[PDB]
Amino acid sequence: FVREDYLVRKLSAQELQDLVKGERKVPLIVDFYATWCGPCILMAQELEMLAVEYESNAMIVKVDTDDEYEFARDMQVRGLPTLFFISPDPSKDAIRTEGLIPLQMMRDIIDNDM
Amino acid sequence: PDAVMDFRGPDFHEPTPNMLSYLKENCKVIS
Amino acid sequence: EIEGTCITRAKFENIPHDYSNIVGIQESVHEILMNLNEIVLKSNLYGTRNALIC
Amino acid sequence: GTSTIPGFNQIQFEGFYRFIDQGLIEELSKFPKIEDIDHEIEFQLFVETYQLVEPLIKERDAVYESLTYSSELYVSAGLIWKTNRNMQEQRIFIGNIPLMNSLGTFIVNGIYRVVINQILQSPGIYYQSELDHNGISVYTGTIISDWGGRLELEIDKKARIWARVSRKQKISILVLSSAMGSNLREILENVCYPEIFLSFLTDKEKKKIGSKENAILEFYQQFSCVGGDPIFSESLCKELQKKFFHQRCELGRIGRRNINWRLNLNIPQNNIFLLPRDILAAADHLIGMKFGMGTLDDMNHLKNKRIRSVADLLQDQLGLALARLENVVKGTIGGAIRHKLIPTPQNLVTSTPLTTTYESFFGLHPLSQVLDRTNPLTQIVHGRKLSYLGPGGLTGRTANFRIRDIHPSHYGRICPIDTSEGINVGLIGSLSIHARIGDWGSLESPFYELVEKSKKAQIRMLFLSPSQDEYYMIAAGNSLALNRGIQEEQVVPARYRQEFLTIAWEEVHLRSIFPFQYFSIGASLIPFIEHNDANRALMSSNMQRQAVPLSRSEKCIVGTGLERQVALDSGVPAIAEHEGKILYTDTEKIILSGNENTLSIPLIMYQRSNKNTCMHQKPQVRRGKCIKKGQILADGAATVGGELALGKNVLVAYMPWEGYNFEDAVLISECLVYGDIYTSFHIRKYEIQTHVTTQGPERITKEIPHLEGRLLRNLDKNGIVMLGSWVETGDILVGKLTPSKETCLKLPIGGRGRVIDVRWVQKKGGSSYNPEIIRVYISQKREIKVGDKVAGRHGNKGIISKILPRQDMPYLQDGRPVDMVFNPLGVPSRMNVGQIFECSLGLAGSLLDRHYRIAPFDERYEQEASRKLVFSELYEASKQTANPWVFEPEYPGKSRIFDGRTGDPFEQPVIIGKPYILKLIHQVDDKIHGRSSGHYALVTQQPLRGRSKQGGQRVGEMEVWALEGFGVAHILQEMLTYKSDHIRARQEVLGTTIIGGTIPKPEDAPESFRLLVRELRSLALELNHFLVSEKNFQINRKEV
RNA sequence: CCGGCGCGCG
Repeated sequence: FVREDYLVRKLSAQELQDLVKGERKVPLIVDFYATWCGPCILMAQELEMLAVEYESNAMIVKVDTDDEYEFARDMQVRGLPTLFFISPDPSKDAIRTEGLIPLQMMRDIIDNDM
Repeated sequence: PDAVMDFRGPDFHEPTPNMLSYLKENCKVIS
Repeated sequence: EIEGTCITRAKFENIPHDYSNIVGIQESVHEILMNLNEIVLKSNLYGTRNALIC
Repeated sequence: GTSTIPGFNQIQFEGFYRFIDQGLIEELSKFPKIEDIDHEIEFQLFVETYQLVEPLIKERDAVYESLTYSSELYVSAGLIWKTNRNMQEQRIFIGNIPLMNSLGTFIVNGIYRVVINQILQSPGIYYQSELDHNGISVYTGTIISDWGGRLELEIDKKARIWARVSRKQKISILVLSSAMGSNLREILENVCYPEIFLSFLTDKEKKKIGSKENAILEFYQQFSCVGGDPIFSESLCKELQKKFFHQRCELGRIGRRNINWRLNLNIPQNNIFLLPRDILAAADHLIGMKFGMGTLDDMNHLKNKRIRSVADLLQDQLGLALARLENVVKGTIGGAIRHKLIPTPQNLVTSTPLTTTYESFFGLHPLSQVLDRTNPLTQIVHGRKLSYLGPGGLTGRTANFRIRDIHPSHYGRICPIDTSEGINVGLIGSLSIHARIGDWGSLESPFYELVEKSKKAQIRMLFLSPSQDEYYMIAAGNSLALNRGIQEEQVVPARYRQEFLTIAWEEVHLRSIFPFQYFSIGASLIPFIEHNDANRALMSSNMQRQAVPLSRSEKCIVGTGLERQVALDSGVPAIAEHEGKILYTDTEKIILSGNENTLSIPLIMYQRSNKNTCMHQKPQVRRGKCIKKGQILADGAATVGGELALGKNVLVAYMPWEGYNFEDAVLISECLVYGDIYTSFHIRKYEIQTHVTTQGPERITKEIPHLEGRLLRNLDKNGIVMLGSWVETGDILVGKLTPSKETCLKLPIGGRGRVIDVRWVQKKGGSSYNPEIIRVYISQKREIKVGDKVAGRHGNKGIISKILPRQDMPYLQDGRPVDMVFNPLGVPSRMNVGQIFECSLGLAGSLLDRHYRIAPFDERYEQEASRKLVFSELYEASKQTANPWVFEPEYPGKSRIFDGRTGDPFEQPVIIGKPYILKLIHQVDDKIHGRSSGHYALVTQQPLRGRSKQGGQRVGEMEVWALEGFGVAHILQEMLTYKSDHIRARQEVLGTTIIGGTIPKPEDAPESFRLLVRELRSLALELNHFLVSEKNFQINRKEV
């Protein structure tokens, strides 16, 4: 009866591995964040807005670096906030963006690169 | 001066649920 | 001491009162009257001229 | 509320939810399994089967047609016919439970209602000592139960302990202790002074103590003061148990908690009854404290209080509701048994007990009040009030003078500024912004904990109850201080044991860090409040509650940042309940669609409040905009962009102007009038009811005899005023005939306006005739006028006394005339400097296109923090806009202005700016009253009372004294005989004045004196007035 | 056209 306040789902390293391995129709956007990081609040709000914009045409997930620190280091994460844009086509290569990038930049990446 | 207040910002509480919908969500009032 | 020309009275036809709406018009009667009050006119003559919006 | 300001209605929201979860079950229990005297028929409820179903009427429909928003209760019952040994279980109907709105208000009969919180003494043991006539100290310990039962333990002159129950009923401890069975042997061993108790043992008391029953009978004799020897019986104990044990011996969960603490007892929590050891343990401290052992209990301490929310008030009425149902069933089961019938369980229970006791709780209970809907600020602050009044609470005359004062336990829980004005001062409180109601009825405020190195401390924000508030060293200063030592040895002001200290940081436990911690909503909307005297802060809070929503609203240039919180928690704006996209917007609705769920949100258009203030909503989003759940969709009345907007930003000067701002008068410009800056919509409601008389029911028709067509020109065929007609004073609204005398509904004096809503509605009932109700709503556009009241947010109020053309107002060095002129003499006496700060910064913000939201007490960063903020922003506006008059290095904030009548500058520079000024409800057109003559009272025959009743003005005794001081004996007689109640002389005065032929003396007694004589006759007393002639000494009896 | 209760203004 009561809608949830947040659309971005938090996943583990294993769940993210399973999601990437499996067949994907829409672009997958992976967010690396930590609750102690100040810039991650604004990124969280921006990604909530982005998830609202892309209802079923994109998948927005977040990974906490305090729970998957080694997984984040393996994925070549050098700081926070860090975003990974994973295309549904396995042949193509993912895009890593570092910093508080604009929402329009995320829209451009999703539209013209995934 | 033309700013619209963002009620999902860090300085706001969580959105207040509908009282009837909150009662029904917790399975306290039947349809 | 400087005089100006303004709209002073507008007549509608299918309105119960100036605090109602019209179907298909985004602005209510009150907003229409407020917009009409802001029209700047120019004239060198006196008298109660009438205009038309149709 | 650990990291954000909590919802202002969260206490109401959480209390009601607690009632639904645990209040219903805890009260649906205790419902006796009803059995007849013969035990043949047993009726019982299955409380685990209880249910609530969503209301059938929508919340908008409940208020629209004057209904009550409530939900059905559908518990199941089992009736046992042992005659047939067959069980029948059905879903019976118990009643309707009112439902609280998300805003925290109920709806009964279409009226919004709010249940306010109550403060009363917490249960437990309290130690007090009062001096006698000779100054001898007399100590006292008092037991307070869960229902206010006070058991007073007192030490007399002869050291004899008496368990006082009433002002006369006095009972010794030994009789009371042996009443329950405490043998005289063990009473001595458990106290440190066995000798004291043994010294008061007369030979008469010992025999009664020796046996358990003789103590009970003697206890009954002393408690009841009834002559004779009572007989011991089971009914006697039950009669005593209800009167004494039921009201004076059940502590409750809270009462046990305090007794375990104050008397230092290791008793299990589940024991909710006053154990006999507590009484004997209390006597130990009572006698022991007389010898310097311990401290007295502080009765005004908040740790000795409890707060009763809507959860406690709704649950208690359910205790009355179900107890009222059992008496209904008992009569019903007895009635059906005498007919030897088998009644279905549904017919044994009617819905009247629950429905009526809740219908009459909101109607009659003082703690249930009509929601004030003047503006969004009044809707939320009404629900956060704390009152000592109400049932179980002290009255204004009853209230002690040490109460109404500020106690150190109030800090962070009760606002020290907000209180009611008048006889109820200090008795109606208000919750703080961050205050929370705990699980023991205690108020809690959050404090930040400072701990050592070796401690996890996952969350350092802990809510502190007043009981544990004293024993923490709480600091309010900052750590921006360093000398050649280290930071931990720097000293800061702190609170400890209800006093203020100055200790080092290393000795501080908690910090108060929230900016709005100690204030209510009203005081938290005052910018630069730290520069205003606290006396004007109370006045400023009240005035903001009287602000009228304007036909057009705008945000304040200078604020505190709490305006956005007020707008969100008031429900006036539209808040999305689902994320998605905006697809359609107009005046009547907003359409939002998200995740295959398309919703339609209607918008309120020119609706009426209980205070005759207009409600209106306008969209705040455009088509194609993505929305999060909980974000704003539209703006309501007195709300712009999601902020509270109660006023306007106007150009203002502070100077005297020819006496038209004398005392507190305000001089304004015509621009505020023809610009519609302070124009507000006001809607009145006029109701007429159709009743069935002996001669027949009232009829409504356009055809009314003895009336002109001009008066009835706005009526339709049915006899009701047409929708969208300009009515006038004396015009007709509803034409009604009573068999037939004219009993129509006419427009009162000054009510001219435009009819906007008509509601011809029938209330369906069980009679052959249904009561018809007609509601006429009339809008009135009120521009600002002479006599209207305006005020700022700093306690600066004033009446408009003069309106000038723009060419007559003083004007600035940019040529712009000002809009208001305020008297500068009102600042030094009222001591509100914060208005000077706000006007200068409001001017700077308007030139820089900036708004400012400043938290209070900004001088915690640095000295003169508000001065640096205002002066630097004034200079920035001066430099960017090339307006050197905006900031003057010679006299910052002040500038030379020119007289609009002469063009010559005023000699001294004037402080000018753009403050935020509100328009208040107190205005003319609602206060001007006149009377020539008319209707008089039925008994006293004096003119009526009240402007609405066309009544007259009262000349009281103090006004009679003044007339006697002047010696005007003929002015006084006019106001005593033929302008008030001399029936014969009132009719002659009406005649002579129309012909101008001299008024003679009344010479007879007025109807007030003749009324007194008859009343004295009713006491067998005769009062005669005699006149003795000075000519022939003949005694003449005056007719009275 | 009568009284109580609650809320306010000066």
